[PDB]
Amino acid sequence: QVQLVQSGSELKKPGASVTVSCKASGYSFPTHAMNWVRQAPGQGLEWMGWIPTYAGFTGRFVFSLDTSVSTAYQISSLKADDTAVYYCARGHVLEWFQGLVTVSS
Amino acid sequence: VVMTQSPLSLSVTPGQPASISCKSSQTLLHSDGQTSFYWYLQKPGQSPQLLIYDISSRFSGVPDRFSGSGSGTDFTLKISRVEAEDVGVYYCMQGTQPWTFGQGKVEIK
Amino acid sequence: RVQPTESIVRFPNITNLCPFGEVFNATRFASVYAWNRKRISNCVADYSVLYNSASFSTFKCYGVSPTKLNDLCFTNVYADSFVIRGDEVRQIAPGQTGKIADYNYKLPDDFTGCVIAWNSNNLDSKVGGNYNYLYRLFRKSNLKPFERDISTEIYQAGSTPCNGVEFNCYFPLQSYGFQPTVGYQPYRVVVLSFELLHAPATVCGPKKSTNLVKNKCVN
Ligand SMILES: *[C@@H]1O[C@H](CO)[C@@H](O)[C@H](O)[C@H]1NC(C)=O
Ligand SMILES: *[C@@H]1O[C@H](CO)[C@@H](O)[C@H](O)[C@H]1NC(C)=O
Repeated sequence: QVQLVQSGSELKKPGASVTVSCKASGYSFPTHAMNWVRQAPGQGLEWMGWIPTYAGFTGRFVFSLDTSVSTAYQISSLKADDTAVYYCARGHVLEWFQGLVTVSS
Repeated sequence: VVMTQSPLSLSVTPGQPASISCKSSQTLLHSDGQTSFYWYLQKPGQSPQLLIYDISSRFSGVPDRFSGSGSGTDFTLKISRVEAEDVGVYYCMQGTQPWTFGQGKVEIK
Repeated sequence: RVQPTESIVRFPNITNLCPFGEVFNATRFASVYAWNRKRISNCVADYSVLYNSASFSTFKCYGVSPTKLNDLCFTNVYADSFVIRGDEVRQIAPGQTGKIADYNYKLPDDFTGCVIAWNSNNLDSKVGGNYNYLYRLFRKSNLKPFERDISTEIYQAGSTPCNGVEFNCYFPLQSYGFQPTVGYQPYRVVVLSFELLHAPATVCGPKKSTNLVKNKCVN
């Protein structure tokens, strides 16, 4: 039930922007309460945002969100914190959570 | 005060119950403006599911083995039994206290 | 007459799961002002699960019996989902006299379906203060079946001269179904409306058995 689907990992050396994605089954609606976290490098999960607002950090992040199966995706530089930092969650049905990013080689 | 938790590591026998407590500064808030308390659980770099606990009531989610003395700012989860290696790290979440915050038991032995 | 010796069970070739749980396991429900009327189509509906759920306090059918349903193919099924207060749970019914059906959700008197509701006071409830669910006090038409009246304005309901600016003409900001406590309990009502073969059908249970012979006395 309402399983979330992610993509493969994104590997980049330069401080280029990156985009990630999340897909799921469903019907259209006015409700928009999907969100994102990061696994911070030596911390637990941390939330960046939910509805298109930001937690206590610089808004270098993008809330590319839509209705139905929200075409959820996003950062401008990736100059910090690359440790699989985009987990998708859907607080609509069963509070399902699932999740990616790296700077290496 | 800061969603800090008891450093339980390996002190659980494979056939025994276990419990983990954490501390908040207050008790009646959530992200949607209602009362809530949340828990997550995993050992490996996999995806934990989110379990909802109220300020006056018990839950079930994907897993069934939950109880817990969420009695005050000191909120305790009761693990009815740890089935040997079926272990994971536990985190507390509060809508108004970083949403997810904590230190994470570790293993069975 | 000649007794049939065989039978034909001919159902549409439907392979989908029929996600009623995306209506029933929702974290958010609409207030009595509006409902989503989610459309369910093209699925192998099984109403056994909803009927026998231990989570429901009521399951009232007006049209198709609760013991049937799986045997009928409908063109569409619609789910009208909203939060209602305990004292009004039965008042959306054809006995539309209690001042909810006529300002808020109105069930048709010829409704073909079933109404589902349950006590849910660990969700949508508060320790105190107001909450997210309001109500409608007047309409002056007493509504049409399935009408969603969401127009909020100062209105001279009391025939008192509230000429734009406000008295008994104010907004129906009732704060229902949560008041830390019947008459303050939320019930998450889901109404399932059914379309009784007005097009090729798309919603029904897991049955099939035929060779389509058409040359035998059959059922
Ligand atoms: C189901 O599929 C068979 C062919 O496999 C077809 O003959 C039948 O008509 C289909 N069901 C309906 C109601 O059309
Ligand atoms: C709602 O979720 C529960 C699992 O918590 C499941 O057993 C139940 O069948 C779901 N309800 C519906 C209508 O599918």
